[PDB]
Amino acid sequence: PENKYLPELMAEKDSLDPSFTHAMQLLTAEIEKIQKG
Amino acid sequence: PENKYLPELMAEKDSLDPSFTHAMQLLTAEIEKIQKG
Repeated sequence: PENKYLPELMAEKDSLDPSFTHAMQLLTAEIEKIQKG
Repeated sequence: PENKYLPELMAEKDSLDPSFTHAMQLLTAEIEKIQKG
């Protein structure tokens, strides 16, 4: 569910190491999609 | 570019900590998309 999935993404996102560019990018994008709806 | 982007994904994927379920899932999915074409 998106409502719980969103904070999950932000938590993984903000905890994930920046050395993983694509992993960080994909987390960023998915959050954008939920944020925009 | 997909040709270089794919090994990047696999490297981040296989180096990323499994505690990041969604980060790991999104890396997995993107690889599938390039793999399938």
